[PDB]
Amino acid sequence: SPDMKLLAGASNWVNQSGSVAQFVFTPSPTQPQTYEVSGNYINNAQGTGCKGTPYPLSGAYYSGNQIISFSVVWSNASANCQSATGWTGYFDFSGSQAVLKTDWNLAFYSGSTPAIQQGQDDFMQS
Amino acid sequence: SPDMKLLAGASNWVNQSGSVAQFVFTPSPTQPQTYEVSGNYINNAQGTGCKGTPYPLSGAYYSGNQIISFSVVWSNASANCQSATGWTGYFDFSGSQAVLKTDWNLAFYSGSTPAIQQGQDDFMQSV
Amino acid sequence: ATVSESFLTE
Amino acid sequence: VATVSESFLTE
Repeated sequence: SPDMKLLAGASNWVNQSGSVAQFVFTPSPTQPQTYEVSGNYINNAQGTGCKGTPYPLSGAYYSGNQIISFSVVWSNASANCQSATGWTGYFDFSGSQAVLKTDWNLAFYSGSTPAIQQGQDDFMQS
Repeated sequence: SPDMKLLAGASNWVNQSGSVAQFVFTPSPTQPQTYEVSGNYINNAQGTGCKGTPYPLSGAYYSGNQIISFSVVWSNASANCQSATGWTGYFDFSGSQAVLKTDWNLAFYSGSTPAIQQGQDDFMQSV
Repeated sequence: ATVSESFLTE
Repeated sequence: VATVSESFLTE
């Protein structure tokens, strides 16, 4: 099935701007039907910083109905955007093309002012 | 300094629903000024499932300006609500009591219909 | 574990 | 070493 082979940790999930999430799953030590999520995210969102290099991602995945939540802190060897994003959503394997539908929040500073911006990303399996 | 006490310990934070997050921070082996978030969350929100027992949390924290993003999958030994929540936000240590301000998304199913519900939690430090 | 339809509805 | 940007939205 499609919800299997997601679990292989072999695939790319590409959003509407060409940003890429590469997920890796490991069984949760304590939670039934749950996986720890690792992997990398390559940003391509228009007008944003920290594009084009891998950032580690972390979170958790519920295999019972294929729901996921994962986050990235925008700090690596290439660029630091002093920010973090969290995506939460679900895999839809019903169509011939699998889609991960997410809502996200981006926390960041503008001067000394903190803010949290909202958006939506849909990722298609390549 | 408030930023370093957070890194050194297990701190507890109560939100406006009476729910409690406990955070532990471990330095990332690859990301500078970045920490793996572990800990647990106890849901005490009225009208909800999966209340009154700890769920593990996971995510990441940026020490440079104290921004966090963390998640819970609602499956443990006690109850399974077949869902997950992600919080993202920032710590404010400027007042006499520290506050964590977040926006959250809850992904879940109603019958065969998926949905993602949005909200906001403000957590006050337990000291 | 007691299974709820979701976090909102039992 | 990494380049530093004010935010993910603004250099």
